[PDB]
Amino acid sequence: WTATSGSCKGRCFELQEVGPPDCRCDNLCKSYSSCCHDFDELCLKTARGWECTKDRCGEVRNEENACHCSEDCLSRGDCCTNYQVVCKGESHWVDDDCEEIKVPECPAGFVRPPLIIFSVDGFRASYMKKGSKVMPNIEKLRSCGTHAPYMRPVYPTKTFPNLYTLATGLYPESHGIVGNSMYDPVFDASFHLRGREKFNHRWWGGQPLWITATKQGVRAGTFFWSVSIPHERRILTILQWLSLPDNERPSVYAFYSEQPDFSGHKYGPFGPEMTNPLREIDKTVGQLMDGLKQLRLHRCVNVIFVGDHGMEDVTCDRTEFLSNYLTNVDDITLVPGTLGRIRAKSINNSKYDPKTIIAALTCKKPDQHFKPYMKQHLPKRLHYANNRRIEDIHLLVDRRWHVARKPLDVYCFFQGDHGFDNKVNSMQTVFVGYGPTFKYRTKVPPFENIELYNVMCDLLGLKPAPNNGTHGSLNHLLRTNTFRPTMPDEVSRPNYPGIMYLQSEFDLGCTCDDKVENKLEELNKRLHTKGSTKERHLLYGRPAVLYRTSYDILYHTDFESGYSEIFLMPLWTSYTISKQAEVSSIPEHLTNCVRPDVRVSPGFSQNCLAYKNDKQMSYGFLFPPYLSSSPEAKYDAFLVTNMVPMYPAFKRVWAYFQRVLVKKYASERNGVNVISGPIFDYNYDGLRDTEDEIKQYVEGSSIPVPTHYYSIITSCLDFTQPADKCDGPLSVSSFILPHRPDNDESCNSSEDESKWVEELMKMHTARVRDIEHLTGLDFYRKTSRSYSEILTLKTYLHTYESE
Ligand SMILES: *[C@@H]1O[C@H](CO)[C@@H](O[C@@H]2O[C@H](CO)[C@@H](O[C@@H]3O[C@H](CO[C@H]4O[C@H](CO)[C@@H](O)[C@H](O[C@H]5O[C@H](CO)[C@@H](O)[C@H](O)[C@@H]5O[C@H]5O[C@H](CO)[C@@H](O)[C@H](O)[C@@H]5O)[C@@H]4O)[C@@H](O)[C@H](O[C@H]4O[C@H](CO)[C@@H](O)[C@H](O)[C@@H]4O[C@H]4O[C@H](CO)[C@@H](O)[C@H](O)[C@@H]4O)[C@@H]3O)[C@H](O)[C@H]2NC(C)=O)[C@H](O)[C@H]1NC(C)=O
Ligand SMILES: CC(=O)Nc1ccc(C(=O)CCc2ccc(C(F)(F)F)cc2)cc1N
Ligand SMILES: [Ca+2]
Ligand SMILES: [Cl-]
Ligand code: NA
Ligand SMILES: [Zn+2]
Repeated sequence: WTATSGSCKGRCFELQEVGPPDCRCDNLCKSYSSCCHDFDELCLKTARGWECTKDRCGEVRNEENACHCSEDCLSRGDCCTNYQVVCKGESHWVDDDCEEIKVPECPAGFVRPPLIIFSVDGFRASYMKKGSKVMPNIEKLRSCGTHAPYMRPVYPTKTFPNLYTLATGLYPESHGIVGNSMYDPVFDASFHLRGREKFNHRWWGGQPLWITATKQGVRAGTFFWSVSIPHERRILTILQWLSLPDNERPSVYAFYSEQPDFSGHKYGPFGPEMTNPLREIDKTVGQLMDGLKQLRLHRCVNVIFVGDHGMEDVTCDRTEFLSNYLTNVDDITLVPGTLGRIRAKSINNSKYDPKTIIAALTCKKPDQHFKPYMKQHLPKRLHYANNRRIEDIHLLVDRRWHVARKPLDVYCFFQGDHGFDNKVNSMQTVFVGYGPTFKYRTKVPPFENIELYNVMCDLLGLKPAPNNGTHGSLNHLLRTNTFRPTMPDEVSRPNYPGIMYLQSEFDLGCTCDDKVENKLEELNKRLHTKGSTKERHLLYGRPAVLYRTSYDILYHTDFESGYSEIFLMPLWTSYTISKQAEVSSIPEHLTNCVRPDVRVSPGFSQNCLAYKNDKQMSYGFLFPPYLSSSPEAKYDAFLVTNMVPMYPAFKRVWAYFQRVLVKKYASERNGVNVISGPIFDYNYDGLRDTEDEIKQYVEGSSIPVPTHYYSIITSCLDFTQPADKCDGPLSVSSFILPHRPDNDESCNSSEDESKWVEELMKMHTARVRDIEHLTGLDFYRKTSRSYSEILTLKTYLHTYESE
């Protein structure tokens, strides 16, 4: 119940929420059906529209008007935004030349430059270029401020998951808004775009920017706007708040436009109908900037123009139906559309089986436009698994397509949609920052929206709540207020074992034909085991181990490794392959060769008998024997300390990567440095497992089975310089491949590896930072580069999309 008989007089768009049943006048009272009786009359005036005209100039103040053109409007803070242009001969902001804002130029009583976040729904990245002719205000923000060619949203590329990621710096799996529709089995409650349940605070995790601000004494405008409040009124409200007394005035504000998304769904992303929505959003930007100029704030405020996600061409006829795959379609609930989430229709049905659902959905039709995954098998870059609201069964839908349960669900009302994989070009969205704290006429590389919360905190002088951004990775966007992080302290120092064991101390069940027999070369081989080639193969320093563990550094001619005595295998293996390097075979006499490592105790080694006895599990090597520098050095590659457990199906992937692709990358990139290793993430939280979280071992042994294998592949950004003699910035690409016992993910896997392996690897592209989380390692500790530049490098994702 709401006693709507109270009044909004002098309360329009009040910032503090008054508690039920007293009636509300805040900018979300509509959504709660709780506005006071006179809210429309008082707070949503429209009389005479939104623009001053010549005849209105110097008018007698009529309180009924939507905005004012009387002499008193400036001191009242309620002029129409074009008042100074029409009535006082001023220019529109957009018509002014841009002039660098070197320092904030703020009115007296302003403690800090305010931040205004101008958010646009469905604003695809390419609209910035493609629509530039009809968006002069936005184009000026873009050209004169700091801009990225695009900003990567989070998956699923839907509205609420992205706006809330922008507000919190968190992945959806951590903030809890994992889709526009959700079921939470613990609450036994459903969240929907339309309705009231979504306003319940229990859905919304983390700490959004307005709460961060408020807790730290920085006042916030109320970010959410009811759909029925026109954009002109949203802008006027912001400008009015900006005229409050110092002690009452917010420092952070948000605007939201439901365009161009609204029209994009109807007309497609480049529908001819799309020009008008773009013109109209630009007009709204113009109104804000004119309004700031009137208030003398246009060289004081930091403005962020940011989108949630893009828009793709999608029509009803491009729908896959689960009824064409599953016998038992009525026993499942599907969350449909540009992604699929499947769970049992009834928890009482004990004939429900995820394994049979997955199999019935796997590579069943030749042109199949979705792929099923258990959520833990989704690309780790999506970070889309560690939440009870995410169903175990996920369908990744091809761009341009929908999935639905049955044809009757689809009945064409639409031409655009979004939600697809966040690396898809059509899903990319926009970022521009303009103001004293942003750089002038600066283009920055694409970056992820999870990074922005940190920066918004920087812009406001706030300490960010713990989040998934990498603070300092976006320092290059900023003129001042940079955050100068220090590298994390190494927690575990390595041991550097020498030769401590005789061959006969080992009883590993391994054999090698290596007893094939010199003071010239013997001193030189001793040098290699002591680290004399380490500077060639470990180019950016040893990775730091950021947790408590026991491990050894092992040096070799061709590779260096950090060998874990706890996990019985390397945490990392580092090696450099020059452009000139030659690939060779594993010699016939060495096919099954495994060699005890006389630096490492039998008790801390793997054994070959475990692999013999495990009929599902084989092994591979982290440093590839194919890339040995010489016949003699090749023996090092067969050390038991370079061995890792691999399913035969996975070995197909790994062997092709090592035998074919590493060389190809070294040819293309002018040498590469490779760091490879295992990852254990059995609880799919994106974080390194402890020893007691491992669910699978090589049968009979304490050898833990990796859930994934990573590689970080680094070279010189200036590829005229070889990877091992690089003077400047680095270039990186990485992957986190799932360690799976089948290649069911790759529908073309019965073909030669040249037709499917690299495609798999591309899907599983990763940031170095993703690998850091998954391993507790910190990379690039010793470069000639600034730490902020290295943080940016660590957040880079190589996407393989066209331009
Ligand atoms: C992205 O960045 C984020 C933010 O930094 C990272 O997330 C953090 O990761 C930490 C490790 O997973 C995690 O720390 C745990 O916190 C537990 C207390 O959590 C509450 O308090 C915080 C602080 O205010 C709050 O933010 C939390 O909010 C979560 O839960 C509510 C629902 O109640 C949601 O509204 C919200 O969205 C969020 O959910 C998300 O996280 C939870 C896990 O916390 C998931 O379950 C969800 O799926 C969702 O993703 C909470 O309200 C604390 O209890 C934990 O302590 C256990 O483990 C430590 C190990 O040090 C040990 O000392 C203790 O013994 C303890 O174990 C006991 O409980 C076990 C579980 O029941 C039990 O098995 C044991 O036997 C013990 O009894 C732990 O410290 C931190 O909460 C989150 N923070 C957030 C905001 O998500 C994230 O890792 C980053 N991602 C990547 C890829 O880097
Ligand atoms: C069905 C429905 O309610 N759709 C809506 C969805 C969103 C909104 C908003 O007003 C969002 C405001 C906002 C701006 C910026 C951010 C930031 F900073 F994080 F980027 C976060 C939030 C309003 C409506 N009406
Ligand atoms: Ca884990
Ligand atoms: Cl959804
Ligand atoms: Na296959
Ligand atoms: Zn939409």
